[PDB]
Amino acid sequence: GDWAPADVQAALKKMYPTADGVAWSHDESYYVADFLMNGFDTKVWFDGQAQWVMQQTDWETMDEVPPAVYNAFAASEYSGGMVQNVTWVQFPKWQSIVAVEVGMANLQTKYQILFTPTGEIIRARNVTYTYNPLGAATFL
Repeated sequence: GDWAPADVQAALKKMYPTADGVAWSHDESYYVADFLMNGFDTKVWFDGQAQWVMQQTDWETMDEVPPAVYNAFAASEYSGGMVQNVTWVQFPKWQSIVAVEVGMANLQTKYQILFTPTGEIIRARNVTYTYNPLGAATFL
């Protein structure tokens, strides 16, 4: 039926038997489940074959990142900004990523910086005019 097919809903319930209050959306080629896990917003992307391809945990603050990531962020140019989002991005077959979004002193400008868990910067982008910067197009 609507929003998410039965096998996708079943695949989420298998990963997370206690997930509830789920909100489903569509993100290009994927179904996205949004739900709470232990008080953290969690999103899981499923393809048409009900295989999970990304998960994001909304950490909200730098409090949750590895020290190496905190230190690397603090040492970077981007530390002059206000941290507006911190996301732990996981994948079934690739290394995890800490995605940090900052807003700069003069307001409109937003950057997204992708760190490995040991604090190496792998990519940074001006996302000011990007609609869904943590969406599938960024990572998949």
